[PDB]
Amino acid sequence: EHPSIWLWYPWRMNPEPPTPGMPQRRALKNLHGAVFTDLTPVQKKRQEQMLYGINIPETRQMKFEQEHPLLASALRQLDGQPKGFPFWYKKYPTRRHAYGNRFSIPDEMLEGYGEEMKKALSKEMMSIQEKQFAQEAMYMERYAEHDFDTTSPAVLAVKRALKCRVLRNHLLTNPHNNIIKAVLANTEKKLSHALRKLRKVDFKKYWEIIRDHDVQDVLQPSNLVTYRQGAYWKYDWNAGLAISTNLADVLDPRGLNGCVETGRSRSEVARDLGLSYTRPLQENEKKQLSHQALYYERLAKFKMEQPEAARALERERFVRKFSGMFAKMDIKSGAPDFPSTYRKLLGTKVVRWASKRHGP
Amino acid sequence: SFKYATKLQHDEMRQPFYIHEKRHGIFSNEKNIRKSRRGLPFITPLYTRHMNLWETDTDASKNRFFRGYVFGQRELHQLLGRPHGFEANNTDGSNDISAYEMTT
Amino acid sequence: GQYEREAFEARRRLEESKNYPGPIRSATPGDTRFYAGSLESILQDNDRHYWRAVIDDPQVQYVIPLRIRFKLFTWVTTGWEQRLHIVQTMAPRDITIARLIELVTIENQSPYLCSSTFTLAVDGKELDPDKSLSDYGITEHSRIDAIEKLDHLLHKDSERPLDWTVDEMTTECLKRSPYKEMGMQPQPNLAPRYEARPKGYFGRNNYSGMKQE
Amino acid sequence: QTWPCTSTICAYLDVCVEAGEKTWAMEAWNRYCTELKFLQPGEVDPKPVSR
Amino acid sequence: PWWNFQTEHRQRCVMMYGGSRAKNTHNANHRVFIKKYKRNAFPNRTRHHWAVSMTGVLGQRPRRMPWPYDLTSLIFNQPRQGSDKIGYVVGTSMLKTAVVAANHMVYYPKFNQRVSRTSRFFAHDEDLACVEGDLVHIKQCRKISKYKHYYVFSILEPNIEGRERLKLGLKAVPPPLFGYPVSRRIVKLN
Amino acid sequence: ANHPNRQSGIQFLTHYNTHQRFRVNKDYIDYMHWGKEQGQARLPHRHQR
Amino acid sequence: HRSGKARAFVFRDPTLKMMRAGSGYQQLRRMGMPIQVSKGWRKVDHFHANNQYQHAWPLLSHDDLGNSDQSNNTRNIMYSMYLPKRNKGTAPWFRGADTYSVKYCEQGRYEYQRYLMINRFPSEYRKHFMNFLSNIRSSSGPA
Amino acid sequence: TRLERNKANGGEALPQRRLVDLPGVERRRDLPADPITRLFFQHKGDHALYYGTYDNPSLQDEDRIQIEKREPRYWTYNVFTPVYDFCHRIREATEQRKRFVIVPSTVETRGCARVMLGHGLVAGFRDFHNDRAFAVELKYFQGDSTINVIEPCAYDGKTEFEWSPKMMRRLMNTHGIHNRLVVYICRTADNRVIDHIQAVKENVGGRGLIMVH
Amino acid sequence: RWAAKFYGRVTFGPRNYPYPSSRWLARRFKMKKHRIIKRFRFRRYKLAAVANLPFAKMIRVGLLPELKSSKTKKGDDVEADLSGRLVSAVRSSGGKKKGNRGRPKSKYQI
Amino acid sequence: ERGLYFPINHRIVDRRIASGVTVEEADVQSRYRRELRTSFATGETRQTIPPAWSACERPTHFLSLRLPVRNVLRTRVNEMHNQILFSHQQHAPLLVPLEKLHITLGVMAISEREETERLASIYDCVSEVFSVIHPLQLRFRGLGTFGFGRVLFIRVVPEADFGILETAVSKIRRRVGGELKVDMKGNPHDSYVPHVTIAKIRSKQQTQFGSKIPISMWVEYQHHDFGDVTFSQVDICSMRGSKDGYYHTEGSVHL
RNA sequence: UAAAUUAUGGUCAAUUGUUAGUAUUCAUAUUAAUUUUUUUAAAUGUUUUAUCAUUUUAUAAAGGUUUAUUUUUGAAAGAUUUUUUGUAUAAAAUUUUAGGAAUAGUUAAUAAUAAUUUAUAAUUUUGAUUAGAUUGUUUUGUUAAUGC
Repeated sequence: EHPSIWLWYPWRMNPEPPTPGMPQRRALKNLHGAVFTDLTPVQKKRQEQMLYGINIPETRQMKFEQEHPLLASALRQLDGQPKGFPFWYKKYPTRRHAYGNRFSIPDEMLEGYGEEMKKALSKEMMSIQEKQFAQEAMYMERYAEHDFDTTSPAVLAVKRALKCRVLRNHLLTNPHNNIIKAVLANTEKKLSHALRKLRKVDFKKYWEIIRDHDVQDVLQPSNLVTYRQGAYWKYDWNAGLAISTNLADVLDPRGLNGCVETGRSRSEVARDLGLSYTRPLQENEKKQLSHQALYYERLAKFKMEQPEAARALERERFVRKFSGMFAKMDIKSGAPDFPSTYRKLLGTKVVRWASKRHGP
Repeated sequence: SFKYATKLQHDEMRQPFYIHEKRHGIFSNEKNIRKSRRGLPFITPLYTRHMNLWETDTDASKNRFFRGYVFGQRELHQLLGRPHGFEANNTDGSNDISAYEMTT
Repeated sequence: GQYEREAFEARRRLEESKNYPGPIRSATPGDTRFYAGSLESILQDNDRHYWRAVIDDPQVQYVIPLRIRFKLFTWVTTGWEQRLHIVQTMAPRDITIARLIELVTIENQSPYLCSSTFTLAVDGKELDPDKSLSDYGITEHSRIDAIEKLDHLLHKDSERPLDWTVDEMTTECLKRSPYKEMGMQPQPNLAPRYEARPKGYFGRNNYSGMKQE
Repeated sequence: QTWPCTSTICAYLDVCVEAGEKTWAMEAWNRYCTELKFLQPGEVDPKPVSR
Repeated sequence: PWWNFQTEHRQRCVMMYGGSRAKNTHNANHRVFIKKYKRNAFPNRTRHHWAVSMTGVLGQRPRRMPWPYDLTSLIFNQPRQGSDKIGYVVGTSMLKTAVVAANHMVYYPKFNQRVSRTSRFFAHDEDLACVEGDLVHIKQCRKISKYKHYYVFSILEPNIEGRERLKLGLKAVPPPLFGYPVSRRIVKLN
Repeated sequence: ANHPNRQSGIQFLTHYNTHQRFRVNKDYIDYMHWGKEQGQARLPHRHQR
Repeated sequence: HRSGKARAFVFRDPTLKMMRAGSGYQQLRRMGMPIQVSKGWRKVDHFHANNQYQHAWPLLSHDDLGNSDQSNNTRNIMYSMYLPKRNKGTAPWFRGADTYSVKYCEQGRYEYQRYLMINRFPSEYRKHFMNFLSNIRSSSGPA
Repeated sequence: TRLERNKANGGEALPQRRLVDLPGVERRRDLPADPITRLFFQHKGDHALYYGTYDNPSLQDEDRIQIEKREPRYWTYNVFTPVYDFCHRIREATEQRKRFVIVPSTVETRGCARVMLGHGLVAGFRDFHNDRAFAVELKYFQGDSTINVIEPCAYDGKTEFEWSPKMMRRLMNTHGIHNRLVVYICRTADNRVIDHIQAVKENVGGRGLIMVH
Repeated sequence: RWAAKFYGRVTFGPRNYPYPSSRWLARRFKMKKHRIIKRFRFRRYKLAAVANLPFAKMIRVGLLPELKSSKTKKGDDVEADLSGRLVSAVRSSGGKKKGNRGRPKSKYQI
Repeated sequence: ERGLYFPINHRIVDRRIASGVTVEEADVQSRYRRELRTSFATGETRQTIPPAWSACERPTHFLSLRLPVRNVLRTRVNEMHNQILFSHQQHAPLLVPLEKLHITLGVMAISEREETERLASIYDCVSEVFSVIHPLQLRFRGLGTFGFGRVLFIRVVPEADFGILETAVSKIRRRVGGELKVDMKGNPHDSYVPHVTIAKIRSKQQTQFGSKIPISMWVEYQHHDFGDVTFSQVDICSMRGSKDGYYHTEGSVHL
């Protein structure tokens, strides 16, 4: 009913609770400090896609076929039968890729053994650590360059994205485990510090990541104090990604540069070659520009059929060009920021301005 | 070092006049002499220097200030994709050349 | 002139040659909008704010900066004066003088000068509003004058401005075009303050091209 | 070490004319205004500015 | 003269042979602070004043100083300092206007060390290309408004992620989660 | 050093990422039992020197 | 003294103390780092004239400027007294023409001068170009 | 330079062909190092594509510990460097009467070591090409270390102390007695690491690295 | 915490004094702190700070005329709505409630 | 009272006025904030300028990328036309039909006395360039002005494939210009701005409709996003649309 | 990962307190001062000109400022027989106070526009606006010396 008030008593250690003591469960903020009372629907679907057990997609099967057709042909003749030689090892290039079952038990090994053994080592009895790690390997499988690289930006970003999801799902279930607060916080700082090289090496994967793990809050800058002077941007610099661009293959590098002899800008060499470097402008930047595009039609439709009003505002402005403050042009007159060029004269004499500074 | 060496009223402890001429074109302090508010506190900043010092002309191989890893060269290398290392094999602060220059 | 004549000669020869490939537009530099100095200065049409030591191609000038020398009644606070008022209009090369004068009408920012319909002239003889600029030979140099519908009357003294230095400003003058705003009786600030030329500025007689005294 | 363009060779050559020393001009000829060839009937007259 | 000893002084007019003529100003004077307020009554709000100030600029201490030898002078030769500046274009929301945030060099002689410093500039960009983040080159000119003496002289990397973020429609950069630092416990619930 | 957990002292001759052996978050030294083989429970073991 | 200033367990090396002082204001000065923003010092006809001592004038013994300079000839008075010094009491510093290194005389002309690549704004190139043009065509008006 | 003008006279008049020799005699040997009683194997030169860097090392010498880097945390800390840690490795070992130290390996760390060894402050050193470490065998005398003191020029890394050639000439001048006693290691502009004595015999000054004596 | 744990440099001995603070100085500063705590507990010191105030500029509730202990002094000027909040809450801290998280309930609270 | 005193918007000093003239002789008052307006504020798309002779002759053959069926450019252009009309009944007779839509990547003055033989060698140069190229995806975003406002067109942006496309079209420009001495408009070395003309003022309407299309009619779309589209065919076409709507297909190349 | 010298090459770095268990720039010293001594200052009426006019002669009173102060030949030097030109306001680096937060004729584009044009505007914790002290960037003092 009013701002909550704690009654601090100085003789004591620290205050009493509020009389509108609003919360009960401490609310769990992000890496940089904003709430979530639960994860997005993407991430709850990614919990049901983690606790039902991920099956190895058929992409590995088909790549094994059109890749090693001889091991597949061997398997093609050997389908179903108790195998005494591993004709799938090249299909599972590492312990971890065999996440479709338990203990890295590749599918084509359990044929002859009991159906009950096949039930024992299937996706149904995987431990919860097993299932989390299974999703982890599957994703680090489809985002990595070569199946041994686990230190690629996309590799690391996706791995820590799943990682921070399981962390948040842990927390939004159990609240007072604050070593795990400092688990999720630092882990997310690194996932951001990896995605902010991903979206600098190839953003396509970056957005597939964005829209499949629904984490934009760990890129979203926190404090304007920083991102006013561009420090949340300096990071992709500091890592060394100021030039990981390939404009020669996205943005035609011809006009993106001024000249040295002329001194003219990017858009003016783009003028003197006829190319259109300009972002998508929002509706505001569109309407301000359409309005700035019609001022001369306004002048032509103004002076021509109401040259009375043309003359009326002639009188208005023609008196004003002589009235007012100044009439000649001195540096004192037209120093292009009077209030701050002249500090000694703002509180006493020139009470037009209430502060000595309004711009950079 | 010593006092008489800090006393800038000798000239030997000063960089001479003719270097503002060698910088801003010979006899270009005169067009500032002939100025209006010249003398009250400020004058036209007279650019007498050693020439081996200009931020303009010199390079990392001339100006002992340019190869300062702490903030200059470190950002240079984080920009130029070089391996920047504290006590690096290349004197400026670079461990070796970058992918771009390596190739091109 | 040794430049207008010769640049016209060569501007003409350039199209007196069909074996000419066109200009390499990436190599035909424009002008820079940002430069050293202080002002947003405009140089010529053929000139660049930077150094471009080339002798670039002499191109045809599509829109001419036409200069029309109006007549603005000024008020030094010692009488009304006749002084030069050029309004340099950027006008194309294909336009009829009718539309040119429509253009100047839209272009001026002092409607002290477009109250009544006026006409053009060059060394006197009027231009018709049915032909165009090259129909007479209007360059940017055509030493043009402008003539109002009441120019043949300004030696006269009926419409001549009734100034408070030598004439009676009635109340009805105090609701008419210049005088409602001219500021007769000095405010604490003298509100619209105008120029001031002495009654003894030029000497005993007025301003002439030839030596009188 | 500068390359006297056609205009500049013409200029200095006038100077040799007036002073009356053939040697003075023979070297400008030997050095610069040798690769100057007349406009052969097929080729463009004022080849455009390029750089 | 300065190099002479008090009692060996004779004549404070001339310097006989050579040396440095200068007025031995009196640095040793016990400048003071006359308390004209009470520790709970100050007509300032943020920074209270309670002891003498050290005054000057290019004289304060720690003796910060101008240093041109930075990223800018490593990359570009300049005619006059500050001409060319490279930064993360941050802030362009003023139509056709960019804010380029690029650093200079602040050298501390006493310590023998540097710190380059930040500055949100104004930078004209006719035709509205740059997005927040394009590493850009910025050059100086004739002024462009009250506050923009610069213009976007190139791009060094366009934020291709951002340009596509606009093309798709979203904000080319999400906005900071929190504001500037305040002093009031703003209780946001639900 | 008379602070506890600063008795480990300045060991530059370890391998750890620090010289201040009390700031090495790595191998907290058991104090009562070690030292039978290395001098004192500070110094690194004779299989890591 | 948990709240006292720190004291070195041992004096620092004075050589290191010197070597850390090749990059402080009092050597930036005599490198040339500052841009003189004001008159600086009082050059001429203020009380403190500098430029008349800036070059070398022989010893003026015209009257008693204090030490009976005009009949007292001052061999030892010059060493102890008027030859400037490195600080109060230090030895007479002699800026003589024999206390400069003999490589200074053996130089050819203008060799100290290094190729100075100076770049100026584009428009500023144009300005100075038109100016030295105007001034090769005509420097002074009629003369 | 004078001991070669009359040692390189052996040029025949003909610019003769250069003789082909065995498959390899011009390859640099490796320095001997016993493989079984050892600190690290003197890694071969052929594996020159197996060597990583000080910051990012390879996987070699699994039998042995690995030195770690020295990179602080905040603003409030001084930023150490291999030159600092090598000086205090050596200081603590000469204070503990060790024999071999396993000392960080950067170009100017072994720079300092090769000149200290030239100046006799060290019984020897060895670069096993171990991307990270290399071993300095210390010399003793009368019970006390020959490296009496050894200091870094900077207890910080963020503060590089370029030495003027005059600074470095006022060390070898102790009150009129020429004194090459205390040896100072400075890394010039040529990416060489030299003592102040050869630095001022060629009048170039370098980054300050260490003082030692 | 808004409280000051040490009212005084209790730890002051010679550096390396292998303890936080000698028992002497600890007793000296526990006497300073007993004076401070009895001053507060006996003038019935009450402070307060509510949301959307500048939380650094504390509220002196014990300096309110509805809860004043002095008679010749004037406590403080406080807006009426905030006063009706605070002093009602001070009355509210006069008892601890069974059916909630309990609290330390002192005489000097009332 | 709400800004600077002597704004730099109006701070101007024109130097095609002699010296002293504005001082003490004469006033030159004009409107300089329209001669100092930028191509970004007008629409001047710096088209490759043909010289005298090649400007005197009409475009005879023209290289064009063909639009596929079921486009996005077509549909957004359709709504642009709906709004052109609902804005003005005046401007329907200026718009280019939807079927005349193409993508212009070069015009060329071809003589009929050596017509088909030159067309064949040109076809060689076109196929020998676009053979190894992949199908091309381009960006349409924001219109511009050809003929000083005479032509309104949806330029293809340089932001997806203008690099490859312009290596290609400057190659074939060099080939058709310096190899087989055909008349492409400009220099053999220039790069013709590929363009999608959406409306135009033709000499047969100059008299009645003007020499500058009314920037009010279209300027709401001067910076509109018209779409990113893929295309597979570069065709040399002879300039006769009335064949079947799309200009006479004098040669095609699939990608 | 080589010693080398045709032998001091390139011009002076050098710290002087009688303390009082011990930790710690901290009373008494010396240097520069100030306290302290009349060998540097000083006067009124500017001056011409054809005349109740006009030509000539432009940064010391304070005024309180820390995102701050910047600008030319057209005057004059200045030379001939006449109409004679394109070089200027912009900046850039550095800015104080124990307990530190909101400030405002506003920012940009149009503009030789809008006392009611367009807008997601601009300053700020990289310490803003208010208020406080304060004259802003080759002049000293001490010190062997970064400093102070």
